Amino acid sequence: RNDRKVYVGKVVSDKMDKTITVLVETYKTHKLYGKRVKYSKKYKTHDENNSAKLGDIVKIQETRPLSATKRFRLVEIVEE
Amino acid sequence: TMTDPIADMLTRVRNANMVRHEKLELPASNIKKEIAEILKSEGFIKNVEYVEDDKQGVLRLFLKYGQNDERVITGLKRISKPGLRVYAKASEMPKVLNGLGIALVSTSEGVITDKEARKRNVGGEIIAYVW
Amino acid sequence: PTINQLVRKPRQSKIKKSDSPALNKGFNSKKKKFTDLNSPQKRGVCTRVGTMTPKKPNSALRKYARVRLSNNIEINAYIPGIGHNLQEHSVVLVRGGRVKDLPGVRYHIVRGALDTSGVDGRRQGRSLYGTKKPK
Amino acid sequence: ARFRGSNWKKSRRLGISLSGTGKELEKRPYAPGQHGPNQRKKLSEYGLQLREKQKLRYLYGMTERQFRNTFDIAGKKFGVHGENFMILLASRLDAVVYSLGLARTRRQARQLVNHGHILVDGKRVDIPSYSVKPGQTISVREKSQKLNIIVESVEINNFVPEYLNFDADSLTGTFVRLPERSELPAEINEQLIVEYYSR
Amino acid sequence: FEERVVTINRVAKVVKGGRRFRFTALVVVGDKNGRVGFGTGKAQEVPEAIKKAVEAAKKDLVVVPRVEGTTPHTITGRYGSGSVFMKPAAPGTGVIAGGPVRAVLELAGITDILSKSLGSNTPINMVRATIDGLQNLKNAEDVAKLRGKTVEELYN
RNA sequence: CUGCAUUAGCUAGUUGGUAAGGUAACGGCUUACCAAGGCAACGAUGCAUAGCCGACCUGAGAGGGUGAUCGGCCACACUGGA
RNA sequence: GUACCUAAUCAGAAAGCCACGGCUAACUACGUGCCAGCAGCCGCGGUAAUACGUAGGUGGCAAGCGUUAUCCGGAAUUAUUGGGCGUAAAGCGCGCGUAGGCGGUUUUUUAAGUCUGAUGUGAAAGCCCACGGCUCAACCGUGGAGGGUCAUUGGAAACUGGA
RNA sequence: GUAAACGAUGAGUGCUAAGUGUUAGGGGGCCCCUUAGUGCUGCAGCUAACGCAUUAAGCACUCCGCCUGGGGAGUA
RNA sequence: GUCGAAGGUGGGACAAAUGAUUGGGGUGAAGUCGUAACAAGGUAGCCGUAUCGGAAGGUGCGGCUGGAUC
Ligand SMILES: [Mg+2]
Ligand SMILES: [Mg+2]
Ligand SMILES: [Mg+2]
Ligand SMILES: [Mg+2]
Ligand SMILES: [Mg+2]
Ligand SMILES: [Mg+2]
Repeated sequence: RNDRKVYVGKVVSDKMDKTITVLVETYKTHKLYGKRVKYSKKYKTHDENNSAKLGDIVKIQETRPLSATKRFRLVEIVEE
Repeated sequence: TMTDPIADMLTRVRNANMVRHEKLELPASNIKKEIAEILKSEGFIKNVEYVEDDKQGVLRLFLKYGQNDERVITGLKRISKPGLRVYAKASEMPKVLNGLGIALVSTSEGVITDKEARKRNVGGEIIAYVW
Repeated sequence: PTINQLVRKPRQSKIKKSDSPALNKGFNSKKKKFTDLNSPQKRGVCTRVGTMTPKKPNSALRKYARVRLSNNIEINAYIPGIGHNLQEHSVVLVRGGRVKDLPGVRYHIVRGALDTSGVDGRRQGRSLYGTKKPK
Repeated sequence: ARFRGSNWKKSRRLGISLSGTGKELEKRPYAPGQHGPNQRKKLSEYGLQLREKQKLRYLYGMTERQFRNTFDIAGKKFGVHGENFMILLASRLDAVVYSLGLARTRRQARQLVNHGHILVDGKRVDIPSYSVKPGQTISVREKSQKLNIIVESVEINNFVPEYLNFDADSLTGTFVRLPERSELPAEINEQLIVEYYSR
Repeated sequence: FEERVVTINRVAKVVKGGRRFRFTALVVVGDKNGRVGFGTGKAQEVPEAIKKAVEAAKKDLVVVPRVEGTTPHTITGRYGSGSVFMKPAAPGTGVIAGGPVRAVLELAGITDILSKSLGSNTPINMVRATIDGLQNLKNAEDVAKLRGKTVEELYN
């Protein structure tokens, strides 16, 4: 029933075995001056088969803790 | 280089109004044409013509002066800018000069005035103030 | 500045200094250190008592005391009113408020508190000088 | 009352007969004090605002704190701030009793209500600050129905405002509706008081 | 026409021996029905300075559009470094203004308004800024005529 | 959701994997082996300060300041470990 | 045996604090004489001081009134709202350039920003509005209203962003 | 690696009366028009004033650098 | 037997207080020496740099007008 958060982002490093780090980009607004400013957050997600490669735009979903800092799992590779 | 054609058009109008010129030729664009048509409909300018020439096209505005040569356009102010963009909700639409002026707005229902935005209950990017 | 400049380096307000620094500091004897506590008055002991000549254009012999406060800070405190019964080792209460004429005197001694006696013969604005109602 | 000073000196200061008779201003319409006579100085705007505020306050025999609180609540009421403040001042039990005429003086009415000779809707009210509202009735205590002071005051057929309906036979008044500015004294410029409390 | 003396100032011109002192009077004149003006007068004595200032003010008057005792819309009058922001209020608000601005507004007859002097507080430039704002005020009927429409069309 | 760059490098169980143990529970939580990863000018690391919040004071507002009483959450019980 | 109610006696027990040169409401006399002293700032005091001390009078408050300390305001004096940089403080001595910021005209498309609904939630108490109860008020209770940069979900496509 | 390194005036872009000199060009009949500089005078507008004014200090938009009373001190 | 608080030893880091003596800074008077700047300030001044001199300053080189009578 209840679904879990899903994010789409580019892969910025895959040197780890079966792990890819996904860079999700957002635009937070300055609380006083109101301007839109870029915000990048790197997500450590599980890559079981090493299918994802550095550069491709992938989709990840939140899971239970899988490692010290891995909390997400790769769902599909939207683009490459 | 050029960074805000809407601001350039408003400043052309302001300078021509100051010098009490009659007409005004500026490079054309769809947003500029809609702004000019709104100005004509509201009564701040006398007329608008479009010249579909080569390149970009041209907008030819004809300004309106009241009796005693009084200027109908008191002032134009760019509100949303490339360096900082301003949007407003329907319930937060501003009243220019307590209602005596118009705020040109860009909405999902076309670029309209603040009166129309409030009536249709929509918001959008507040392009400019004209009073 | 541009909005981008303000986002990159936001505006910074001027910092305000207190006019009575010695009242804003306590002393913890066990840890032998100072602490930041705001007090309206502090007790002290008159290390010295005497008179000072005001800066020009004024001329007078203004009565003052060098006082070591409970927080171990040594300050100069003006003695208000006509006549005082203070000498070295007198225990006095000190409040804020500088005397413009006296350069280094930034505090006042409360009258009618601890050792300091009320002004004798004062009848108008007595509370400011610690004098009981004569009746 | 709480203020027990020379009401004549206060009237002379403020240039108004707080009692309404005019006795204070008849002979010496100038200010009290050594410099009272031969006074010719001109008041600043702040002085004028202060004088207007003090006129209203001493007219209604209130203290500064309660006066300010009443001004605040009047400002919180819908309408014109000054007019609302004046009508609320009128709606006080002291003012209502004085207007009904159960006493000749505002201070006398205050002392009567303070000592409890009055009843609102048939119940005792000792607090002159009590705020009456339309549809209420002001009566007199049975043990005090035949007091010399009250009967003497009722004898003098004083004018009864339109917002009050009084029957002297029963010593019973009714607060019909809220007053209006015309009914309220015109010697007060409420705008000056509003500006005073603005600054 | 009611008249109020805003400020009286003792100015001095230096001469070979001593100084020459003169009195300058700044005065505001208004009928309290939408007409207000200001003037300055110089004389050796304040009564004559005031009289000259009153004459100048009566010579120079401006018409202040109003709406039930308040201005048609908010305006910021500017002159030199003077700057006065003025905003319509509701009945019973009072005139929330300080210094010469209050004199100008009261003599123009405005009884309910909010204002703030944002610039120089020198009385003459304060008055000039206030007068500039009042001159630049606009009224619904006149703006409708200028734009070739009706009041109802103007408000939609 | 805080100040400092007159703090620019930090990290080696550290980052990931395989296996095992362990716990109510996932997980470097721990331990062996394989690789060299991981964080950081979008401010890491370091230093200084601080219980957090509902709220409270102030201001026309935007904001600025505060975190008594009362309620929620966290932490602690002479200091440290079990 | 507290509140409260009933009956009797007496104006009799129950007023002080600061200020009065401008700001800032309130001025005269005497004493002192750049001394004694005052002072928030400008300053006041050297012999006729509304500024010192006392007196009378006056002003503001009142069971409080003043002083001190601290915060916000006034301060547009860090300026988003809402300031500036020729001479008042402020354009790097000047290039080449990375990141970032921003970006010319038209069409199609997307719906991240933007706009508009629904649903959940944003405890209670508190601020605000209304009502009700203590003789009134503070206070107490009830019902509203508001508070998100919140989350899911359906719609719009001018503008910014992607194709 | 600093100068009163100055126009004590950051860069880019567009718009807003005119008169007149000069440098390098271009087009049309000694004259007219025009592009890019370099000077002087001068409206509107701006400025506290002085002044600026199509080579803005005017009207606007983008980015950068810089200021927040004097001294201590461009010092420790 | 593993882990393990406290403790011990060692070389570093950081912070605060204090220290013979010493450097310039401010303040205070009616002190001493000169007179550098403001007028053509009596050698126009000022900016950077070098050097010299009790001191202000002088001189050299370049720069500015925020100087220049006739
Ligand atoms: Mg702590
Ligand atoms: Mg400068
Ligand atoms: Mg330069
Ligand atoms: Mg010389
Ligand atoms: Mg010389
Ligand atoms: Mg030499």
